[PDB]
This record gives sequence, C-alpha cells and structure tokens, in this order.
Amino acid sequence: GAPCQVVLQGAELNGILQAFAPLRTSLLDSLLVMGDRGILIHNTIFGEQVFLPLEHSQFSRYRWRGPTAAFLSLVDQKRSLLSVFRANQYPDLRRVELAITGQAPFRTLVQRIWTTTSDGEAVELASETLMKRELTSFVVLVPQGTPDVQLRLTRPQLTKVLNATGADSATPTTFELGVNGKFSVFTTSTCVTFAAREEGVNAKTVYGENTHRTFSVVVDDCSMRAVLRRLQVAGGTLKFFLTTPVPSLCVTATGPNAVSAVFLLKPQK
Amino acid sequence: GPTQRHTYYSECDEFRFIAPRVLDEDAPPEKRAGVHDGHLKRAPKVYCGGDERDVLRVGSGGFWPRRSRLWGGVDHAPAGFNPTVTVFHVYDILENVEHAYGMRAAQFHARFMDAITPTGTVITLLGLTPEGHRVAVHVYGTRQYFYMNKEEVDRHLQCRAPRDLCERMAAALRESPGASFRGISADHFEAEVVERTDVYYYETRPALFYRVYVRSGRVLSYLCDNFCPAIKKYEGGVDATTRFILDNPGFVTFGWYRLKPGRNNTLAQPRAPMAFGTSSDVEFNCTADNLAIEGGMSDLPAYKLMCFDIECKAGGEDELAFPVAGHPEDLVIQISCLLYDLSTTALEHVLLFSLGSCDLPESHLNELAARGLPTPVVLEFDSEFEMLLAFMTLVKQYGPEFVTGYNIINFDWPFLLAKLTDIYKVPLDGYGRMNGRGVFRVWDFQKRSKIKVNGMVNIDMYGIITDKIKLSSYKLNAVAEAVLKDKKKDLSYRDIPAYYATGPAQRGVIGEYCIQDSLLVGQLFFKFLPHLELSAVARLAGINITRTIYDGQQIRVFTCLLRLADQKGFILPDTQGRFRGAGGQGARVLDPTSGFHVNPVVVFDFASLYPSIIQAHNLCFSTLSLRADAVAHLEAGKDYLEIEVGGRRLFFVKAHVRESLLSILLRDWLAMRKQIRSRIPQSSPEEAVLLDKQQAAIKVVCNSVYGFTGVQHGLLPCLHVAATVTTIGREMLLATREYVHARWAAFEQLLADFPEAADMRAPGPYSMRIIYGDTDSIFVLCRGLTAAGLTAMGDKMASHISRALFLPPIKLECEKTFTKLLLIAKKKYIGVIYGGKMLIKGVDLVRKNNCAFINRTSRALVDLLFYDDTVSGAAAALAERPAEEWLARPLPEGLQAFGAVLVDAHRRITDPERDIQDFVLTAELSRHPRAYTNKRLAHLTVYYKLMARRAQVPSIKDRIPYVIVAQTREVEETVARLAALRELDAASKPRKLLVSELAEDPAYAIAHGVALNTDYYFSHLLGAACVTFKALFGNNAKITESLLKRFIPEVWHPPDDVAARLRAAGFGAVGAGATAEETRRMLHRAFDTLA
DNA sequence: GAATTCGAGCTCGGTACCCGGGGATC
DNA sequence: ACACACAGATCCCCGGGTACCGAGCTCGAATTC
Ligand SMILES: [Mg+2]
Repeated sequence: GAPCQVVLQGAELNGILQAFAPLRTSLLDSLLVMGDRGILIHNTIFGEQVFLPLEHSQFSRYRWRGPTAAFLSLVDQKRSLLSVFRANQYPDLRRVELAITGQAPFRTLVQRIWTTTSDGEAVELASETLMKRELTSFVVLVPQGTPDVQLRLTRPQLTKVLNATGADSATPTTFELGVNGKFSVFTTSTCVTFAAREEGVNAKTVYGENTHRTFSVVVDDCSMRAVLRRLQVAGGTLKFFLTTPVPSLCVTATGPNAVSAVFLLKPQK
Repeated sequence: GPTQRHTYYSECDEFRFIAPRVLDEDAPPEKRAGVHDGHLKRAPKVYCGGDERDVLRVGSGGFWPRRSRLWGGVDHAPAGFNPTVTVFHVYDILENVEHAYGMRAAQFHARFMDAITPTGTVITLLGLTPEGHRVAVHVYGTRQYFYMNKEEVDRHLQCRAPRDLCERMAAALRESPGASFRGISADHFEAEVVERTDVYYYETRPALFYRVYVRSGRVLSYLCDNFCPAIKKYEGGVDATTRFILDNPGFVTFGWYRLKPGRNNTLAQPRAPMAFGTSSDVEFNCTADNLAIEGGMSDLPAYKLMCFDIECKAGGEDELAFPVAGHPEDLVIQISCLLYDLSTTALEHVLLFSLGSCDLPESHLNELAARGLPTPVVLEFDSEFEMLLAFMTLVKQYGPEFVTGYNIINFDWPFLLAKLTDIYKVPLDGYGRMNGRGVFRVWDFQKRSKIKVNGMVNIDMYGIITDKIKLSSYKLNAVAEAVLKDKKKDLSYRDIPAYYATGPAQRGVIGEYCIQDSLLVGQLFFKFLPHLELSAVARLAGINITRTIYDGQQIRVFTCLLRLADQKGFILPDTQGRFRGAGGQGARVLDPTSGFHVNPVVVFDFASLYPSIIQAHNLCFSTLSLRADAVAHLEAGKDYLEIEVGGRRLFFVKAHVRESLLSILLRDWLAMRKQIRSRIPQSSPEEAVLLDKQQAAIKVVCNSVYGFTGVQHGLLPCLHVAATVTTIGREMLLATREYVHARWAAFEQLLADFPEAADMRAPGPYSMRIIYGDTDSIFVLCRGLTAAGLTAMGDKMASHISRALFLPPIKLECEKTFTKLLLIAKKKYIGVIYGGKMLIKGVDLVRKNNCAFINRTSRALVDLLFYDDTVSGAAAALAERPAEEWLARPLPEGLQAFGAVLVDAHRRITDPERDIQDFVLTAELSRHPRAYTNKRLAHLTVYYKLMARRAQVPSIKDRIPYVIVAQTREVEETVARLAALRELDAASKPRKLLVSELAEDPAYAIAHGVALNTDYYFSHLLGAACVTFKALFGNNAKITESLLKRFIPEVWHPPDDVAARLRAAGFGAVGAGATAEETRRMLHRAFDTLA
C-alpha cells in the first residue's frame, strides 16, 4: 500500500469512536494535517478555533514516514474521512484503515472500512471507502507549549463557567484570578468563583498546575458558551497562554481524548 | 388601362412624414430631438448625388435599374420588343383563381375563357427567356377534383349517378351559412364515375367511385370540411398546381419549357400589354398541352437577385433601444440593396437608400472600385416613408426574381411590411410579381417565420445558412468571418445615433456599413447557390419553388405519391380533418452502453433505411390488410408477411400480387439518383455542381417519405405503415444484431466468408457486437480487427448482410470506421473517423452561454481525450469498472494530461493577468427589461448598475457582456444600494452573496477590477466537462464531477484577517509557507500543547 | 430535605432535491 | 367584386424555492440525588 499506514482495530476504534461520540457533526467539515506524531484535525466553530489531536499511540498501528500531508476532511465536500467515526453511523464497525500512497507533493489518501455481520465475518463495503488527495499548499496555525496558567474543571463546574460568562455581544466577558488562590469569571451581571489548589502534579475546589498567577483577561466575541456547548463538552481543563501579546486560552475536554478550543481575547483593559 | 388594378404605388403624392429632426442642421438643440412625425403633400423625392427626382418616377432616366415594361400601366419597353421565345424557363408557378368575367378584357380568344367561365384556376408559369426578357405563361386547363365512394354517397346522400350528386354538392355550397360561395350552377361541378381502388386497406377491393370535378380551390376546402363528415371524400385537398403537373406527364415546376403547336394548332396565346398579370416583359396564356419540357438545357437565363439589408435608428423619445415597427418614433434610416445577376454571379447594381444627406467614405468608394464592384449609388432621402417606398419600388421595379438577405423574413421584411401596412398604410398585395392582389404576407410563427411573396422566391440566408452550416453564432458578421473569413469592419448601433447625427460623412459611415453587410450576404448566396438546390427539389417533387422553401416536407412526397396513384388508378383521402390551420420494446439490447471505445467502431448505417424498408417489404396503404380473411387466398411465407405492429396483426402482401406505391416511388427516385451520380465525371465542373444539386434534391425528397406517413394527423398519414416501417426497422436492426452475433461472432467464420480478414486481425480477442443502434445506424464494435482495411471489409459485410437476410432494395453501408468513440447518450457521441476527423454527434461542445475561456478549455479537454493516445486508452480503461468504483480507485494514469488541462483552466482564471476580456457570458437579454418576473439576474444586475454607473444601454433587444467578480469587499453595500435604487421611488456574513448580485460589468472590471471569481466560472466549466465526460462514468454526473474536481490542486490558507489575529497570538505554523522542516516540529508542538 | 434532563418543538443552516423560465438574429 | 385568407410552435439547461425530508443542535416535565 502506502509507506504510511494507519489502522484502528476494534479496541482502538472503540476508543476513537467514543472520542467522536461525546457528540458531533462538528469536525466533519474539517482539516486533517497528518504526519509523524499523528493526525491533527483542526476546524473553526463560531469563528474560534478547535483542535483534536489524534496521537499515533491512540491508533492501533500508526506509521508516518515522510513530511506532513494535509487533507480536507470532506471528500467531495459530502462524505468525510471521519463521518464513519460517529456514534451510530454504521454500528458494525470492526476496523478502519488509511493508506496515503505517492510522494511528498502528491500523497493521496485512501480510507477503508470493515463491518462485521452474523457469524462474525468481516465485510469491507467497497462503497464506504473514501479517497482524498493531499493539499498542495496548506498553511495551518497552532498553539504552543506549557501554558502560563492552568486549572482543572468538571462538567458541573464548566457548565457553571459557561452559563456565567458568555452573555451575548455588548457584554464583555471577563475572566480573572485573585490572590489567596481565587478564580472568578464574571460578566456585567453574573460572577462565579472557584478556589484552585495544589495536588495536581464542594463544586468550587479545583486542583491545578500554575496555581499562583493572576490575570484580568476579557474575551471580546461571545463564543465560549456556544463553541463549548456545541462540542457537547463534558467539562475539562482550562489552560491560559498569556506570554504572546494577545493571550489565548485553551479549554480542553479532560475526559479521555480531547477536542480543545482555543480562544483569543480582548486586550486586557 | 390595366385589367387588374395594380396595388403598388405607381404614384403617391402624400405620405406620413417621419424623419429625425437631427436631419436639419439649423434646428438648435431643443428642436434637434425626436422624429418630426407628421404629414406632407409632395411627391416623395430621392436625391442621388446632386440630382433629385420623385422616388416613384419612371422617366427617361432613373437612379436604379428597371426591368418592368409596365409600371402603372403605361408601356415602358420600346416600340417593337416582341421576344418570341419558344424555349422559356419557368422558375415559379402561382395558382390563382381568375374569374373569367374578371378577365373579360384580357383580350384572349375564346378558349381560355370558355374553359373557366364562372371561375377556374389559372396556373401562371413565371419564368425568363434566353433572350433575357422576363415572361409568364398561364396554363388554364386545370381542375381540382376529388372522389367519394359510389354507394356511400348515392345511398347516404340519396342521389343518383353523379350529375345528381353534382347538384347535391352545389346545393351544399349555396344552401350555406354565408355569401362566400356565390351563384353555383351544377355544371360548375361536372362529375364522372370511376373505378379507382382505395389506396387504403387492399382488401378494400377496387371500388366504384364518383370523381366530381371542382373548378376552384376555395370551393374545395369548403367541400372538404363543410360537406358530410361521414364520408371520407377522397382527394379534395389537391392543389391546382399538382393536378397541372401530374396530369400532364413529364412537366416540372422549375426548368426549361417549350410551346408545342398541336391538336388543331392551338399554340400559346400572346398577352396584350394592357392585360399582363405580372411584372413580366412578355406574357402568354396557353393550355397545359400547348406546353412542353426539354432536357439538356440546364442554365438559368440571367435571373436577378436583390441582397437587400436595412439599418434602423430606434430613438423613440428616449431609451435608444431596439426599434419596433409599431412605434412611428422608431424608424429605418438606411437600406442597402445589391442587385446581382444569377447566371453569371455578377453584382450589377449597388443601391443605398439613406435618410438624409449621405457621403460614402472616400475609402469606401475606392474600395468598391478596387474590388471591381460597381459604383454604389447612395440615394439621399428626407423621410422614412420616402426610403421605404423607394426600396419597395425597387423590389417591384427591378423585380428581383430571388430575394435574399440575412433575417429578411425574420426582421427586415417584417419591419418594412409592418411599417408599410399600419403606419404608412401601403397595400402590399401588389408589390411582388403579380400586380394586383397576390400574396405578399409574412406569417409571424416566430423563427420559422414564413414570407410568401408571389413570384419572388424569398430565399433568406439566415434560414439557408442555419441549415447549410452548423455554427451557432449566426450573426451576419460572425457568419461572414466563419464561411468567408472576410476581414470586415463591424459597426454597433451605439454609433448609429453618434454617426447618424454627426453628419453626412458619418451617415455615409453607416451607409458604408450597410453596403458591406449586403455584399457579405451576396457573397453568401452565390457561394451556397440556394436557388439551385431548391429548384432541383421543386422540379423533382411537383411543387413550386416557393412551396419547397416554406411549406412542410410532406407536400413533396404527397404530390409525387399522387402521380403514382394517378397512374395506378388509385384514390387518396382527405384526412378526417385539419380542423383548422393557423398562421400568425425491441431496442433495449440495442442502445448506448455509455462508454469509451478505442476499438474500431464500424458504422453500418443502412442506406436510406426507411425507404429501403418501404420498398423491400412492399409497405404501403394498399398492401396493408387488417383481417386475415383478406389474405385467406394468399399463402403465407411466400405471398405475404403477417406483422403485428402493436397487436394489430397487419398483413402486407409481397410484390407479385400488389405493388406498393411507396416502393415504386422510392425505386424510381433511387434509380435516378444512381444514374446521376454515375454521370458526374463526364460533365463540366459547373454542371457537376448542377447535377450535385439534382442528386441532393433526390436524396432529400426520398428520405422524407417515412416522415410523410408516420407524422400524425397530416396529409395521408397511415400510422400502420409507419408503425411497420419503424417496427421492421427495429426488427432488421435486431436481425442484423442477431445475424452479426450469429455468423460472425467467431472470427474464423468471418475469414471463411471474407478471406481478406486474414491480415485484418488485431492482437487481442475478437468480437463483432453491436454497441449502439438508432434508426438507420448500428455501430458494430469490431473488437479485434484493425481500422485500416476495415471500411473496405465493412462494405462487403454490408453487402453480405443486405443480400443474405434482407430483401433486394435494402443495402447496408459501412460508411465509417470510428477509430475512437465515446457513446454519450441515445443520440450523443464523439467519434474520430479513421482518416482523422472529430465527428461530434450532438453534444454541442461550444456553449455560447459559457464564456470563451470555458468553451476553449473544454474543447481542448475533449481533443485531449481523443487526439492524445495514452490518454484515450485510459479513458477506455475507465469503462471496465462500475462508475462508483472509480471513486476509490485512482483513475488510470493516462488521464494525467487531462487533469493538467483543468488545473490550467482554473489557474488561468486566478492568475495575475486578471482577464482576457472575453469571459463574456452573454445575456440573450429576453425581450423586455423591467418585466423579468424572477428579477435578481446577473445581466439585470449589470443593467441596473449601468442605470447607476455611466450607462450606455441599447436595452431591449441586446445582450450584456457580463463578468462575475470574486465578492470584492465593498460590493455587498453596493448591492444594498441597488436594493434601494432597484426600488426606484417604489459582520453577519451576508449570505454568500448571490452570484447574480456579483455580475460586475466587464469594462469596469478590467479598468481597475482584479482577482476574478473562480467558483462560478470553474463550476460552469466543470458542468460542461461533466456533461460530456460523464459517459466515461456511466452518465453519473455526481461521479464525473467528483473525479474532475479532484484534478484541481486546492489550497487552504486561513483568512489573513484572522491569521493576523492569530499571529498577534503567536500561533506556530504548520504548512506551506515554504518552511518545510518546520511543519514537522510545529506539529509535534501542537500535540505537546493539546493532546 | 435539596435540583436535572433529554422531549417537544423551534429555528437553522441548509441542502439537496425539486421545482420554474430557455433558444431563434435583426 | 373579388371575399380578403390560411390553411405545425414546440420543448432543455440554468437558476430560484422550500412543498416538505431529514439531519443536526438547542432545548422545557418527566428523571435521579
Ligand atoms: Mg436584415
């Protein structure tokens, strides 16, 4: 086949069908930048950016020998190399496999499926294998490294954070940390707080890293409530990047794999 | 003392003066507008250079040529001038009813009068004499007549042996709703009894019939629809001409003639010049048997031709536009009129009618003297009526036997006739070739717009070129550039106002333009020579030339079939009614498999299939039976054929009991065509062309006959025979298919039948297998043979089949051997014939609704698929999978240089040069703007953008060159500025702005406008590409477009207006900014930040 | 002795069928 | 005094339209803490 092979056997394909399961048709109109150290599936929802890195360890067998190839997810803009990955699209999936043959400017992907039917025999549908060429020139942009502040959150907490602040445009949505280990996210009307603690090496204690740093940051467009509630995010962790001249804050889905949205803020007043 | 009043303007003293006040140059600007619409009592004046005289003036001298010896009744030709012409030509037959009291004073002797005393039909033979002189000959002795069964009227009408029936019929005319039929004596209805068998239903035994003679046509259409519907009253529609033609054996409606003295020495009778009924120089009137044909005199004795073409200014009161004839403010400004000769193709006079002082450019006068063409005569005029009358008095004075032009029946004659009939109130019933009350009308329906002028065969050229040549631009200038390639200066009618008000030099610039246009048309006419082909058909069928031009295709076959039935003592019904006429299965294994075929596809088209079937199988109306009682006394398998067409179980006997009228008809004609094509090398080249016209007429009229029968509810339809003809067509196509599969599905049996196949073997496996079939064509796909010697073997295959299965008049013919082919649809395919030629059968590869770029790249695409081998073989391999399997399997590599065209036709629209102006997407701006029900059209978007931004709009009949821009960033606001200025006193990503709201104008788009819109252009490009190349993928438009769109490298950059925000947020890059190494490490850095 | 979901029902962007006027040159 | 006549116009691709289907995703009375 290709030199560069991806395969998901049922164990790892259940572990990924669940990653796509917490629920979406978001990341179907996507972009996959595949290379060594895995597939990065990037999309923009409500303007803001969302990433879902799919590590090479997270597949059953992965090997990328060659430079990165970038595939638009929607093959002829209708199907999707991940439209198989939904919860209950074809509920007989046993294996899926990707081989991207050819050379560095013209690597072309083929995706193959395998269902099981009774007596456990495994049938490849020849009508639900997709094939997508690479992109000649993509330019994708990415976040960086160990964050400037970091804290853990849970589905009730995160619900509280989104509902608190996220009030629609004409409402400046302000995140803030206080001394004595305090977090607050407040807006023109609502103000919810949480104490963050150590041991991260009743609904308002989190256990984080970078637990010392304050900030009074503000987001300008109001998407956190709606990006995060579109991915049906069951909580997660928040990670603040403040070094760059505009901070960006990266909310992840702690539950096992991630669809992480990164958010660009109003210049701190 | 003309006998029949002449209904042309011999003289007019008053008219309705319409003329632009641009004409005056002392008329300061307020009085320098509109048309001076009015009235004047002065005889209309034409100014020619320095000279002036009445338009309507014969005089000693003229400004145009004249060929009529009367004009207004005073003789003009000189004192003597009695051109005795035994051998006259006849180019056109008129039939009209000349009520013998209405030709009392024509000063005949008493023969022609006696014949037609209350009323009769007179067939006048307009022609021309080798001496030169135009002439007309009146054949008086014709009657229409018709048959009704003997008992079916004796008993039904309850009136005995035919004279009693005769009176009954005249009673039905006179005891009737209205004065249309006047003073009918029975003796106007002389009848007889006859025995003619019924053309239909041969077990209809030869019947006793009544054949009642009916003098006039009008009395016949009343006795054909206002007499008892419950007898089919045989043969009442028949013209007077075809009775004249048939009844006299050998005659023709075009070709030389002779006046024969016989039968008590009744020579044709010379006409007194005060009794002429036409524009002819000598006339005679002569019974049918004072007349005679000759052959071997093929030459047209100096007939003339007027190639006129008009130009009009459309100013109204504002909104310069298309003119419209009903608007007295909209008016013709100049008329070019190029009086050629027809025998010697010698342009003889160049007239030019002009509204106002007009100075032809000194370049133009030199140019016309340099190409040896006569000196154009520019006539100045003062009013539109003066011009239109002057032109029309030329058409009567010159009397061009043939009239040509571009669109003259569609626009020019409709305009001039419409101006002349309601605005100026001119009777056009005399301006043809009969002085009084001929036909000069124009049936509107649309572009099959029929013009009938009597004795002026209006061979338009738009209607002729539309048939002859198969471009699809069909504007004169493009047509001349395509057939003639002459390097014309083209004008627009946005300089008609500019050039018509500038002055006499510029009005002459318009005059120069109209002369150039008519010279182009003249050159077209005398290259195609339409008169020769129509004249061939007109003397082959039996109909006059005018009729072959305008009316139907079934009257040809009908009149000849009528000659046959007249010899064979047959009758022919009048279908149970044309209740009024208005003017103004066996095939599924034999259809496209929709694939590509490099293997040589012999094409075995049957040779005039349906006539060969009609003449092989003895199909007719008179061979049919419907009960096997009618074939009780005729054996099966020798003496007949039981065919069941829909279940009807019809029985066409074979030849030796009853000959088929249609077989004998087609047989005789196919023999004449064979003889003439066996006469070509032993003629002089102009006469090889003349015989080519003759054989072309035979071919056309012989392929018509299947349409003649089959077409429902017309003249002698017999759907049973057409049903059999099509049925046998399918069953011989299937018999050929089965036989081909049967004998020659093993090569060695082929080689045992045709030894020459030894060398014609190809490497692979072998098969003859039909792959397409339709009407007269099966495309055998001789897999495993070579193309080279093939058609030599195809012709022997065709022979072997045609004699081994089919009956003798049938012949298969290996016309072609497509070395490559692409069966698109049931009537669509793109082959490449052996000698090398791109045959394209009806997938219209150039789309004028697509721009020039799209048509040029799509046709480059096709000729890549074909002409490039190592591509074409890959488009072949494309049809050895199911179309859908090509979504997951990469295409075969040979198609690479295919995608390398599309990736160009994409790149070409997004490259820096930002145009090559013609991306036109012309609008075809359906007729009347501001009444486009759907609105929101692209071309309307530019229409109102011009109505805001520097308009120049000849609005109504004109298309807009319109480009689509790539959602330039301000244009949303500008469409909302439309959405208030459309209404003319009556952030949120604003929905992907509708394409027609991005239709920015080309000129403005070029001047500054950049970065043109891919999605609409490339998408229409792929729409044409998929429309053609879906046949590779089983007509799966989805799959075709999915594969074709997979050729384009697509780029993905974020918008820089949020790349800027991210770059302010310091995102790392992973990509094709041409940091290659980086992409890997930064992607590791995505995963380190995110997981 | 204290609050929550997924259920109908709305919009929501489609979205893709599926449904409404074309050509014909001067 | 002619009666005057007049004795076939369709049907295909591109572009709007949301009848409704259906597919997603936010959603308001039965659930589980
Ligand atoms: Mg014209």
